[PDB]
Formats: sequence, C-alpha cells, structure tokens
Amino acid sequence: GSSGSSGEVSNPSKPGRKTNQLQYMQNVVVKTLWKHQFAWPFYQPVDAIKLNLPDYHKIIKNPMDMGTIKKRLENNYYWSASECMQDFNTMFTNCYIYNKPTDDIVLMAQALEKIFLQKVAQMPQEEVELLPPAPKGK
Repeated sequence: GSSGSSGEVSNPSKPGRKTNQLQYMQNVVVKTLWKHQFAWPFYQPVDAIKLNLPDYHKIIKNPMDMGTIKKRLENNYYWSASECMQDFNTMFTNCYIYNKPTDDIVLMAQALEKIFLQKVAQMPQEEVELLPPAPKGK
C-alpha cells in the first residue's frame, strides 16, 4: 500500500475499549499539551495544499498531529495508552525530520515533548477498566 493517508479514528479489526490508561491520556496528557502556548500548529493535520509543500509526503513517512491523536482517544481504536504514546512520539519525530533544528515548530515540539514525558511518567504502569457513566436526562 502506497503513502496517501493521515491514519484513522476508529477500527473494527484491531481490538480496543475505554480504559483508565486511555482516560489518563485524553484527560491529563492531551488536556495539558492542548492548553500549552504552542499547541496551536498541532490542532489540525498539515494541509500540504494550503502550506504549499509539494514534497511533504516524500520526506514524511508517517504524518501525525495532536488533533488526530485525540480523535482516536474519543473512540475505541485501541485498548492501551502505549499506542497513544507512540503517536505522540511520531508527531514530534516527523516534525524534527522535515524542519531545521532551530525553526520555531521544532522548539515548540521540544517544549511539548518534555511535558508529555513528565505527564506519562505520572501515568500508572498497570491497566484497569473504567467505572460506568451516569445516565442521560435530556
């Protein structure tokens, strides 16, 4: 399969359900990285048409951005937070490949990544199912 995609947001073939580990990712890790002063260029995927990058996918092996990481956490794409961690790694790494090591977007990714590592370091190492939600009332 040739390159031409930005990943997916749900998956029926891959196993997955809502867990405490994925909850910590979407409730504290993503939550704090999204509140950051440099979160804004990661809120959406790179539109190579709008950015005028005719070679974007020639350098980028695996395009990944925070706006797509949260969109699979909002679903049952996976079972464990180690997959969300590898997506965060893939976002920061693909940014470092394409750009100069002194460009603003690299310094932004370096400042987000240090917080990401401090946050997942405080995530549990064991995994558990969540409690059931409250009922609707509309």
